[PDB]
Amino acid sequence: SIMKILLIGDVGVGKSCLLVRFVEDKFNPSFITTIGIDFKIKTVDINVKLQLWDTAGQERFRTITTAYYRGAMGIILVYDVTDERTFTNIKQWFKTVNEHANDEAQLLLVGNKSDMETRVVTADQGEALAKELGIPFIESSAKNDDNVNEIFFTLAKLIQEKIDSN
Amino acid sequence: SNYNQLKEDYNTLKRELSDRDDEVKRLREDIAKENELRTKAEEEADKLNKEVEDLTASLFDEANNMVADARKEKYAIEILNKRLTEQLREK
Amino acid sequence: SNYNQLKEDYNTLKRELSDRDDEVKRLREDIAKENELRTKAEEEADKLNKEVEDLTASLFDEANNMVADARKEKYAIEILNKRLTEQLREK
Ligand SMILES: Nc1nc2c(ncn2[C@@H]2O[C@H](COP(=O)(O)OP(=O)(O)O)[C@@H](O)[C@H]2O)c(=O)[nH]1
Repeated sequence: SIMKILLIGDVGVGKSCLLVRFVEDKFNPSFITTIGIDFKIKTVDINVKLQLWDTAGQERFRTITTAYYRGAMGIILVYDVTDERTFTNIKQWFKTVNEHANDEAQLLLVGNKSDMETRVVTADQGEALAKELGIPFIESSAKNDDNVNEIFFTLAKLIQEKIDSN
Repeated sequence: SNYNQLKEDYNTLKRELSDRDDEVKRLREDIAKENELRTKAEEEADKLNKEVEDLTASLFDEANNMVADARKEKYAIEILNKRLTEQLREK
Repeated sequence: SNYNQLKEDYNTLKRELSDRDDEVKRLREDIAKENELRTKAEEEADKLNKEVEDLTASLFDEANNMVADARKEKYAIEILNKRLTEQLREK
């Protein structure tokens, strides 16, 4: 009973480190540095099998990486709170999303590295971005395991809720 | 030259015209063929574009799984090293 | 009368021709236009399989590279493993 999820944002944000932590498999490898993609499958109980893309977003496989946008049932738009320009680079991602994103697929914001505290963004400054865009908000630590399993659990709910509207 | 220049030019023109009218009936069918190629190529374009995630997923599945199995089998023998580095140790 | 009839039959076909020269010229644009589009649909499908061939070599070279490492170190341990069981028998 599958669902397709994908992550989105700059290098250095902490998207490897989030996926690594969400899916607790140490035996799995990391290509994200060598080739520039990774792809994982975590089954979760809601009452459903996830499938998750991650990307260094470089040019070399841009044609394929794009193919993930088209079939992706949820996108996670991710930013660093220790980094200010990552917090601003978000809308150029958002239009980038909906030009490619299949309209009815659902999105979510993410404010990461709450952990590390030379934090530029507040939580309310984060919903200041989230508000306009019509999309749910969460912030997490990838290091300390804060709200990580929620990020994914909340997103998948919204999607199961969406299926049965029609 | 003058009436034969005529009678003859008209005859030349007559065959220039039938050449030209044919090449028109022929370019029209050349286009419809070239159309069929175009549409079919844009179908391929599209088809692949869709099929690709799934295709690529399948490579990753296998790639990860290959390394997982290899990694577990190593690990399992560190566990063996451990257990007998310590079967000796206390003893 | 016939000389005149000829004169203007010439004139008629003269344009009947001129018309085809136009309808050819345009039809040759229209195909080059159609072939433009079909060139693009081939152009990208190549681009794509180029990337997919590129991934498939790379990912798979990379996995085997990592699988070598696993095995490499697994064997190194297996060596120490024997060395230790050979001391378990002495005891
Ligand atoms: N302090 C802190 N560092 C993090 C956190 N998440 C990731 N990082 C670090 O940020 C750096 C880049 O993260 P990475 O996951 O590679 O980012 P990606 O390129 O978007 O996947 C690495 O050095 C991570 O260890 C976090 O929650 N707190």
